[PDB]
Amino acid sequence: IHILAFPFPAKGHINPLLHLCNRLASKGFKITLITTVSTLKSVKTSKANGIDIESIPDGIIITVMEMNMELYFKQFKASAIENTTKLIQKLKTKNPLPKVLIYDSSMPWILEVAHEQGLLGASFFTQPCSVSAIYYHMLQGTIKLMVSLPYLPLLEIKDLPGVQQFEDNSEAVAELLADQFSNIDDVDYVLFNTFDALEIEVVNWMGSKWPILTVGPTAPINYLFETNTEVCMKWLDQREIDTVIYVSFGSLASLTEEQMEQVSQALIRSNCYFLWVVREEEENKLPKDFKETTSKKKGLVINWCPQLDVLAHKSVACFMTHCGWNSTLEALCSGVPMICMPQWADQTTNAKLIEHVWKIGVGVNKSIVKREEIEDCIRQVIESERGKELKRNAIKWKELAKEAVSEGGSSCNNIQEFSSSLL
Ligand SMILES: C[C@]12CC[C@H](O)C[C@H]1CC[C@@H]1[C@@H]2CC[C@]2(C)[C@@H](c3ccc(=O)oc3)CC[C@]12O
Ligand SMILES: O=c1ccn([C@@H]2O[C@H](COP(=O)(O)OP(=O)(O)O)[C@@H](O)[C@H]2O)c(=O)[nH]1
Repeated sequence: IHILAFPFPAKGHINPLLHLCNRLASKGFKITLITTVSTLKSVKTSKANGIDIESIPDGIIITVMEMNMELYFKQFKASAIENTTKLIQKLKTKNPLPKVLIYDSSMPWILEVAHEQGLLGASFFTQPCSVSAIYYHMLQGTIKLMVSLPYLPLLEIKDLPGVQQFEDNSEAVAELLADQFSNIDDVDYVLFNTFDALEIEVVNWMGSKWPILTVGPTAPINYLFETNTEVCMKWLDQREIDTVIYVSFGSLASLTEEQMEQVSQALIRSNCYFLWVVREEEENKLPKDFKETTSKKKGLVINWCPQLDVLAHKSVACFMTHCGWNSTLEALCSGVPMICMPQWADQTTNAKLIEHVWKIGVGVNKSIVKREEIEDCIRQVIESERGKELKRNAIKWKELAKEAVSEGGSSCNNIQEFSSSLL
């Protein structure tokens, strides 16, 4: 059985779908991963995973979409429709023939391409059910971007997904999030990268509307991009248990030079070891001599790391994160408590769930997040009794996540059900 997979062209969408693809390949499915030219330029390792990679034109890549998201997302959609159609037509000249297309839930219009080509369509949601619920209510018109929503904790305005941050892209971004539910009744399979025990009531409510399959964490060939694995893991192996602050703001968020200074000073004025992912295009905003000298005694500043392996390392005491869903889920499944510094979109909501529902992190308070506030949060997690509580809570969630992906677990059962439906 041949499965096609089409993530949105950004690492937080590619990676969870790649991990699901690796699970399905291990069950005997053939996988073809559809990437844009722009994504493929960053791909450095792919031989080992045995997945075919097929590229399509960019169609307009994230840096160009930011210049005008309303126009360029629509251009990206039109090219993706045309070019995935042409690619599927070519794949139909080869055995085994494609049978199903798993596509990012942010591109619901790919369902039409799947069905026009005689394929089953599976929408893959890369955000938890709790946050996806908000997008559904936005589409229904129940909410527009104190707030009560069914089966969610009471929210402050700042806990709703952040679209105002995008300024002239705000309305375009809000419409694309709500559009994820625009054809959900016509989808053949609805997949969520979450596990039931993490959000029992909202999953149960969602399941009362559509048959959904919770298949997360899809994370366990694990990386496509340069991760600097050797340098990162040898440095971590030099650290004692529970001593390293891991710091990352993900693949897209960028902090101003002013904000980077406060982070840098806060890490230095703490006396903790730290591994800080500062992407290559963001390095020039670090303080003058930070990467080359002042970070050398206690820090490793790196442009990308093997995040799953880092979070699994016993040296890591806590994760200062922007609260993207992959980073949130990977930390929870690793048992790593968090310092929440959300930037925009669903990160604000994830931070509220981390702090107040799952209780595995603390949130920073904006004044810019000043260095004293970051230092206080580090102290809360590394030293305080509250931090020991957050760690115990994280280990409890790690155990439930391990339950979910092991035989008899909810996510294992759902991946088996999806696989058997295809057979
Ligand atoms: C506007 C945006 C700001 C951050 C970066 O500079 C890139 C800009 C353009 C792209 C835009 C991001 C915002 C998050 C996305 C909607 C996010 C997304 C996409 C689909 C979806 O359903 O949910 C989130 C991925 C990246 C994103 O599409
Ligand atoms: O140094 C890094 C930083 C991040 N990641 C991965 O990049 C993704 C980040 O996704 P997330 O949802 O947390 O945030 P986004 O980048 O979409 O804002 C996740 O798969 C992380 O594991 C990584 O492999 N190495």
